[PDB]
Amino acid sequence: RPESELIRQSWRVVSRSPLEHGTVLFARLFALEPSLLPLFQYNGRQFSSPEDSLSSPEFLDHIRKVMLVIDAAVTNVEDLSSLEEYLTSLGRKHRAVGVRLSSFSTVGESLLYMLEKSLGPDFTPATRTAWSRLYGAVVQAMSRGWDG
Ligand code: HEM
Repeated sequence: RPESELIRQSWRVVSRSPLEHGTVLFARLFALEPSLLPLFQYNGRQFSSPEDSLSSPEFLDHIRKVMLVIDAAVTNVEDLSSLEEYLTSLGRKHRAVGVRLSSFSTVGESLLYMLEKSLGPDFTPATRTAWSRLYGAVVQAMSRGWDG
């Protein structure tokens, strides 16, 4: 594909400092949907403010986990059906922790925001479109974990 290379090339810049970049993604995420903050429950406690999450080693570990699943999608960009069962089960996990499937649309916007801000003029509309397709396929797979 042409899109496959556009994804690989755009990811390279970001994939080298995944915590820095996933930090932008999650900052944006809570700026858009602060009601996601309480779903990150470590040691029984609730983060009061978005900046509280950034001091949590467990939260930051989660950023790294997210960037690793995205990296798996990129690796597998030419065929994502091989991640389907992994992703379905990832979906069920998130259903279990209280995430509503609709919140994954905000996550997608947050990803696109992060890529836009890292790539600047290199985030062409074809790059956006390609990422939107890839993320969309990921969430389709995950959505099976919420009962189809
Ligand atoms: C609204 C967005 C999200 C919320 C509120 C959320 C919350 C959580 C929570 C509470 C856990 C369990 C605690 C932990 O391991 O940190 C978890 C695990 C995880 N999340 Fe997320 N998450 C979100 C989005 C994502 C996305 C977009 C990905 C990947 C693309 C992701 C990947 C993971 C992985 C890999 C784990 C470990 C799952 C396991 O135990 O096997 N999460 N998430």
